[PDB]
Amino acid sequence: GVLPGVLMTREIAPLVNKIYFQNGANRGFREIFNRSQALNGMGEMAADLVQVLQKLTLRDDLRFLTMLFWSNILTPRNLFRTRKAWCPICYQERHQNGLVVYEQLLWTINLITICPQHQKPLVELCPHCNHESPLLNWRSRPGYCSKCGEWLGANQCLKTFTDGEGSIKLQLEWQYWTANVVGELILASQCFESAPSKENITKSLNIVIDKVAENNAAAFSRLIGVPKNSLWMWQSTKTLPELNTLLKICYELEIS
Amino acid sequence: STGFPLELLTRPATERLAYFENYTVAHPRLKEVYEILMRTIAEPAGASFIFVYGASGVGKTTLRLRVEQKLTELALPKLESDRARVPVVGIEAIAPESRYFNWKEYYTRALITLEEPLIDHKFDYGVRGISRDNFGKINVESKVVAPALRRALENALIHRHPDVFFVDEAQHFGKVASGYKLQDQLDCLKSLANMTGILHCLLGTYELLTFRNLSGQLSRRSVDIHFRRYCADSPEDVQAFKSVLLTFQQHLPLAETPNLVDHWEYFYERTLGCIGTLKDWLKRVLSDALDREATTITLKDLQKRALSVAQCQKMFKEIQEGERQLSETEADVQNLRSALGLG
Amino acid sequence: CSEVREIVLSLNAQGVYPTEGRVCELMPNPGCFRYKQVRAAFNDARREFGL
DNA sequence: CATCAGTTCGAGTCTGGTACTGCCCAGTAGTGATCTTATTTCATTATGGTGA
Ligand SMILES: Nc1ncnc2c1ncn2[C@@H]1O[C@H](COP(=O)(O)OP(=O)(O)OP(=O)(O)O)[C@@H](O)[C@H]1O
Ligand SMILES: [Mg+2]
Ligand SMILES: [Zn+2]
Ligand SMILES: [Zn+2]
Repeated sequence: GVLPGVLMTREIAPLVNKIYFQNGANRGFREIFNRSQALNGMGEMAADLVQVLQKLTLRDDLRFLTMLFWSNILTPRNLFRTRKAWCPICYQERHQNGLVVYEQLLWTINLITICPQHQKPLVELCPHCNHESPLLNWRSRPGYCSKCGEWLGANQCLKTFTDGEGSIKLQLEWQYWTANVVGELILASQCFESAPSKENITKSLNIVIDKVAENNAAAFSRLIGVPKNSLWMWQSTKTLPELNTLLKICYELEIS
Repeated sequence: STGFPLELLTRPATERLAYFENYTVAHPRLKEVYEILMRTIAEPAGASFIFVYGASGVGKTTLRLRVEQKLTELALPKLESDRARVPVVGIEAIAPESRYFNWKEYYTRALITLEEPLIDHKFDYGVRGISRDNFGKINVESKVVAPALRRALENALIHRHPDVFFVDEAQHFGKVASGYKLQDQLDCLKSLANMTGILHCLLGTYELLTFRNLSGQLSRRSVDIHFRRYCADSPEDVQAFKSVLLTFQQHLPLAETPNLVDHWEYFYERTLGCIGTLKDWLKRVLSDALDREATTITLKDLQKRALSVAQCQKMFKEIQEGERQLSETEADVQNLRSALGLG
Repeated sequence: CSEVREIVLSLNAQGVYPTEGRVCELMPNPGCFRYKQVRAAFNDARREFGL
């Protein structure tokens, strides 16, 4: 029954030893709100938030809540949305079925665009008031705007696709493929014992280049369109390809 | 077999109870009162008030429930093009476990029971306190004064135009605390019916006859129905009562049909023609017997849960007073002609 | 903080009760009192003159 | 030989991780005023039977 900003300021921030946590817990903790994306990241701030929530609640599986399991296989370069992403149809479905409205991790990914369960692109702006809201504000609430505070769901949303049969179907199929790939990734998180390493990408690239590219990179780079410098960086150094690039390569191989 | 199917015996006693408690019967009195009530509802003809007198525990609510379900399943085909029109509204709305009947509580309850059926988002009540919410419910405060609530309810009833405004246990409308007159309360309710144009069918027990005729305006606008009981003097009514008892026996969920017909007159001393009261007594007796796993109902079980003679004679006196107040005879007609001047 | 001090001084000199709202109403940026010292200075001046 | 593929150097661009500034509103508790209402008194008013 308290505002999430109040809970962060008066219950979490003093429990965090960082200087800026304690200082901003008394003048408006806008640092943690303007960068609510990084709370779900792979890095140290996300891990600290999980640790403090574990201390406050005494759980045992809050690491699966985020994709921190994959801090060695992903990269926060153009990965997380600055503004909220929600499926209104899922919001009503869960509200009308009597279940709890829960914000999904999959929505925070910039690559994800549509809801796999209700076949509609997510909304990135409040329909009632044309104002943007971050992933966690001072008055955030499941199913409500951070500024207007009214229900954002609908049985039928106000956004529809354009009329076109040339490339819209291909884009929708690509979006479905990406959403299913990320969903299977998250689902297999729990079953997997430990995350694959960067060396796993190294040997995977060594395999694929030596499978159909007969040990050449120019053909592969032209096939996927990425400049060969990035191909060398992926195949030789400890550089993790972007998720968009990763699953574009996967689509070129047509393998999850 | 016109009775209950023989496959309800292997099921546990809970299933037999769940089959019997929602099972209703059609006695001729119920059929005739339902017919007349449906007719006067369908054509009100400028009648602001309908009064439905009757005994307690006779089925006057089984009747209201049937009226609501029929009005719904009639208006449901008409709800595909007509918007914000509730087929039927039936409540109690008079002193819900309250010491004195309150007009503000009645208005707010009428509003919340008039709007909750439909999830509507375009209604603008003529008020600043009561409004809707994004979820579609009706939001009310404890600040709005009674005139504002009256305005809101009048606007809602005009926009929604329900067929009826069934109120139950209306005999407690007379709980006016102190310093008030009953004619003022009828004037307020008939006014609500006037500016709104709705039909208020006030049902309940014989106390209602308290209002029968207070003013001339009330007299001309009132349509009265008397859900009369079963009286042993009439032979065909005794035939109908025993037939109702047989019908109970044939649909009674037991391995074999027990012999309760022979005690018909005895049943009268425990029933007084109150078919509802007889149904509750039989249901309690059968529940008690089936708790001990008895396949038949005997006279001993009937005497175990039988009603008390003092209570029966008390309600008999009340019913006799009500009937002698309601009684109409040729002497009254002749007095009417004598007063009028028609020779 | 000084400006608040002369404002309360002059307001009491004329005769009106110097409150936070009245002092704010005659100072160009009446939102500086969120600073944890300006309000302290105003309260200290009020206590010094006896409120 | 001159074309194309495997390697380098350094700049472009995002983003997390860390700290900080300039500013008035909103809620609550005092009083004094003015209605407002479920509930407690001040008269008349009708009913009663019998000894002068
Ligand atoms: N014809 C009937 N068939 C089956 N059950 C009946 C019948 N009539 C009444 N009942 C039973 O009567 C019970 C409710 O009481 P009932 O409706 O008879 O009283 P009511 O006189 O209408 O009430 P109230 O005096 O409060 O208005 C229910 O258990 C219902 O099953
Ligand atoms: Mg009833
Ligand atoms: Zn959805
Ligand atoms: Zn909003």
